[PDB]
Amino acid sequence: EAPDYGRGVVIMDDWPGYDLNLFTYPQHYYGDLEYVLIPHGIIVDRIERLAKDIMKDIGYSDIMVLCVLKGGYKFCADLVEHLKNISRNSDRFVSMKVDFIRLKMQIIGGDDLSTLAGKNVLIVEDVVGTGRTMKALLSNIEKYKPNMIKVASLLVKRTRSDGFRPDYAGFEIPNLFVVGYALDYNEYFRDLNHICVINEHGKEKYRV
Amino acid sequence: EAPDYGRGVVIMDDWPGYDLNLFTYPQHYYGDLEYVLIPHGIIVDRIERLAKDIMKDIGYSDIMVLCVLKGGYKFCADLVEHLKNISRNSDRFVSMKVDFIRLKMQIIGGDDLSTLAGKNVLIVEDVVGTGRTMKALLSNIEKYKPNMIKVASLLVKRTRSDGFRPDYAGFEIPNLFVVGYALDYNEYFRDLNHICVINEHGKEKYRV
Amino acid sequence: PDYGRGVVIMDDWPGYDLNLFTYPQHYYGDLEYVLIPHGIIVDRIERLAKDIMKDIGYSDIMVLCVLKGGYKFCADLVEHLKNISRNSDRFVSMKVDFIRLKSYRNDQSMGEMQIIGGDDLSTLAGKNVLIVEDVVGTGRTMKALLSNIEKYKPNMIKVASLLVKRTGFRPDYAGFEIPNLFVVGYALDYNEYFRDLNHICVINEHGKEKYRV
Amino acid sequence: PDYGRGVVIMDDWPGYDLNLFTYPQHYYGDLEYVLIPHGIIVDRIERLAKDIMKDIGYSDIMVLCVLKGGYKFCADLVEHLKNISRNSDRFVSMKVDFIRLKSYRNDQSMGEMQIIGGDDLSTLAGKNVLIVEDVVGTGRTMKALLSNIEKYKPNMIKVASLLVKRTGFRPDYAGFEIPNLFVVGYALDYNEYFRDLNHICVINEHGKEKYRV
Ligand SMILES: Nc1nc2c(ncn2[C@@H]2O[C@H](COP(=O)(O)O)[C@@H](O)[C@H]2O)c(=O)[nH]1
Ligand SMILES: Nc1nc2c(ncn2[C@@H]2O[C@H](COP(=O)(O)O)[C@@H](O)[C@H]2O)c(=O)[nH]1
Ligand SMILES: Nc1nc2c(ncn2[C@@H]2O[C@H](COP(=O)(O)O)[C@@H](O)[C@H]2O)c(=O)[nH]1
Ligand SMILES: Nc1nc2c(ncn2[C@@H]2O[C@H](COP(=O)(O)O)[C@@H](O)[C@H]2O)c(=O)[nH]1
Ligand SMILES: [Ca+2]
Ligand SMILES: [Ca+2]
Ligand SMILES: [Ca+2]
Ligand SMILES: [Ca+2]
Ligand SMILES: [Ca+2]
Ligand SMILES: [Ca+2]
Ligand SMILES: [Ca+2]
Ligand SMILES: [Ca+2]
Repeated sequence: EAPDYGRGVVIMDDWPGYDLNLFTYPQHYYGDLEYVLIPHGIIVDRIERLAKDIMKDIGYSDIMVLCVLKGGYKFCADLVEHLKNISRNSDRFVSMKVDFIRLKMQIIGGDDLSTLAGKNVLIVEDVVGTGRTMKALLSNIEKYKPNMIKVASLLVKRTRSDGFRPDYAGFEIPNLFVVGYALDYNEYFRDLNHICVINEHGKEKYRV
Repeated sequence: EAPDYGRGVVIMDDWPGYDLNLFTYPQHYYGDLEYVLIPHGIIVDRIERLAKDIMKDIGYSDIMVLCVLKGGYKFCADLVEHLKNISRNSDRFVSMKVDFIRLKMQIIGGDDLSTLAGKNVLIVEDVVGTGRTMKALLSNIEKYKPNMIKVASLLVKRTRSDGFRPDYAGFEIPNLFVVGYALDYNEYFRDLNHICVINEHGKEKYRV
Repeated sequence: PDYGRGVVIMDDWPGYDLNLFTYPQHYYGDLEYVLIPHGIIVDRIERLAKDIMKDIGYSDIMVLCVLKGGYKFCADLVEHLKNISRNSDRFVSMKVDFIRLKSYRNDQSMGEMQIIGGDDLSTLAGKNVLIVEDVVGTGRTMKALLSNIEKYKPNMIKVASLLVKRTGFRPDYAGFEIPNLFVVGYALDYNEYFRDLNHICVINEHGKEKYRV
Repeated sequence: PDYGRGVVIMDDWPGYDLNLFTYPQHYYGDLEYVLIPHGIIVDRIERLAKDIMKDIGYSDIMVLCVLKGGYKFCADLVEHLKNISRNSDRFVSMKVDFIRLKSYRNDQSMGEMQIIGGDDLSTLAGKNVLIVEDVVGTGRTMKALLSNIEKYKPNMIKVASLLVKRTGFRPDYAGFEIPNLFVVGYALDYNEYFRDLNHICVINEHGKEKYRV
């Protein structure tokens, strides 16, 4: 069968990744990372395609971007930049507003979400693991009666049968733990450019 | 006298700005903007210098970046990228953590700010007008006893004698109202790339 | 008003202070001020690309880069055209070529121009040609090049120049209209120096002497 | 292990599916798959620049771009070197030149190489030269170029090549070590097409026929 492109870029279980010594990375993490799972540049290239897909699907009306902090911030900043790039340099434009929330399910911060009523909402999230977080978030947002909700997740783990399938998925990754590109381990590694797998040394060094 | 470079790039009262027809911008704002005050690219060039200055001053230890949402998000994303660029491509590196707050003074969202105790905090803000907001914020953050607090503001208006002087200031602008580069008018114009002065048509079109 | 002139930089433009920006450390003390920051050049190129795509989209174009000074403007203009072509419903299919110009006088004092490098320019017959150049001064260089290319019977020739001096030749696409000053940076040189400078700048007397031939 | 080989792309590398990325619409249906996405090329160039700065920082270098295929790798490598030079305490002072190579056989079947364009290469005497090239195949081109430059007595010559094929010549700086396949994109061409393609790709049989000479 032809691929299901809705899965995003498929990173296989036997993917060895890229060797950190061949790329640049924050020097304070020297010795703390095992390998590069997804280089920064491939993330940006993939986001270019997602932005084009999103514009096709929901560019016909205003978009309310809802960033899921903190891990979503880089994917949201870059995705928004790509959408902006289209709205100014092509024939196709979309008015965007942006908001930011943190999840505890309690939603922390953000505007009064009654402002979402009748609007097209694009949730921007870092990674789907079990899918429980996204299912709960959708259930909470749906109560404000937006016109539609789309979920973009940079990463989706391959696991279970009760997963969550985002509308826009960057990469489908093995069921392992990832950091970088704003994703953290105990608040560290958000400043790392590439998505990486930490090594055992890093796991202990940054342990709480 | 030689210039006070702490003022940042000085945009004079008689600055005519740049004509929108010579640049790109979100097409949904066609007819809604008067002129470009500060092109996107000059903002990025200035941030490059600020990042270098910040690394000189406080790169010697970990930096806790505190983004003042929503208007600070683009300046914070770009400033962080420039700091990251230094931490990976030069000889000088700094570990950064990031957090996000909204101001109401109540601080909305963010981590437990007791985690700021004994740390070096870099507040990242969009624009200083009267300076009241930054003075109040500093007074609130100081109560958690960080080791030091630095304030980066992209813009500072030239006004009063009781102003606030940020540690890092991008541009000193005339005392007028600005949007773009995440700065809004009634939630609009955050997706505009350049910092602009809205025209009378835009003021009415987007009025609440 | 006349947008064909591009961004107008006025004679009393004081420019930007180097101390507020980053620049090559090896040129500290050689430059007087920034005439045009790197970032505004990129912003302006974005619009030139959009303008070019409006005029010649859905066609094949041969981009002809005038080395050496044109290389940075050409690389960036081409990237912006590529951007539109993959991210919008308009494209240009691009080929690229590179030429260097050497102007001289013959035995009766007639100006001649040798075109160095490049493909066999007979390959331009019936093609759409976009010349990409750094700066128009007197305009003599672009007038000579145009007549050289025109003899191969291209379908059309358009000229993009990053800078045009106020003193003439009018390019189809002009980034900035600048005072009549010698400028360097963004690949533009003084005696092969300063091409690695990011911002378009004016050099001081120390820089003029230090890098003199 | 041997990091001098660069990023190793294996023979059973399936590449990336074009349908998951953006690319020039005019090439839809001409390409089989993405061998190396644009973004990983940029990431790798970042590290090559850092490596080069470690080896030759605080010195003057002449960057020698091998046109046409080298232009994109050279523009981007140079931008990354410029980045370090203004944002760190190490710099290289750079000049740039451009050459095109034409290989032929003489009347006794000896391989010759004409160097087209460029400065008078006598100006390389005592200089540090960084050659920037797109791809090493058999290595014959780089061996010929090196011996041509060496006769002008430069202080040193280093070679950066974006791609090196497994089949030899070993550049000082190599981006990626690739299977022995014909590749295009990132300025690399097939019969002058595909230079405007963003990603390094392998073309299909339709593309091979359509753009044949
Ligand atoms: N940084 C990081 N966050 C993760 C990872 N896996 C899941 N998360 C985050 O953990 C939370 C739980 O995910 P869930 O299992 O509900 O899909 C979500 O906020 C998700 O984004 C991971 O590997 N790294
Ligand atoms: N978007 C936008 N925000 C502004 C402008 N001037 C001040 N602000 C914001 O208004 C608040 C009040 O500023 P203050 O007068 O206390 O310095 C701060 O959040 C400041 O960033 C402006 O011109 N545009
Ligand atoms: N680097 C540099 N080149 C210039 C400047 N002015 C003119 N040129 C170059 O000098 C040559 C002669 O320009 P023309 O007078 O024929 O327009 C052209 O190649 C033009 O691009 C300048 O200020 N700086
Ligand atoms: N566009 C393209 N050029 C190639 C490829 N392989 C080799 N070349 C170019 O072909 C010429 C001969 O390579 P050589 O065999 O001498 O290493 C060189 O200019 C080299 O850069 C390829 O796969 N694609
Ligand atoms: Ca999350
Ligand atoms: Ca987390
Ligand atoms: Ca503010
Ligand atoms: Ca506001
Ligand atoms: Ca020229
Ligand atoms: Ca010159
Ligand atoms: Ca070659
Ligand atoms: Ca070729």
